[PDB]
Amino acid sequence: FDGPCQNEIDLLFS
Amino acid sequence: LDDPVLNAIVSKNSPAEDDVIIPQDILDCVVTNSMRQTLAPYAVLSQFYELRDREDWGQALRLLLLLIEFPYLPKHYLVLLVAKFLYPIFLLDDKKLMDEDSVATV
Repeated sequence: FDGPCQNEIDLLFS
Repeated sequence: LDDPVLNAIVSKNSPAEDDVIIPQDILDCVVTNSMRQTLAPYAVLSQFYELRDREDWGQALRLLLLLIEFPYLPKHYLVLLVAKFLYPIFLLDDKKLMDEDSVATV
């Protein structure tokens, strides 16, 4: 789901 | 806050709203700008405001909770959303019926 998806991948990389 | 933000998020990618965007008289981008993804949490705050004006208490509360639960919004915006919005408007909320699930998650 839009917003969660994008930020959730972003933390995992970081 | 102000109106061009406001306008742009609520007019969506449809020609909705007659409210001209920015200090220009252009209707041109009032048929474009559907605040989504990255701007989605921001979009949902402006829309929660539209909902009070179009007298929804139910869908209004719901949008405000959605953002409070979101774990990628800051933690320091807790005491801020509840103090200004949920705390005065205690009555309107109180009227409404809340179950075991909604209470425990909040």
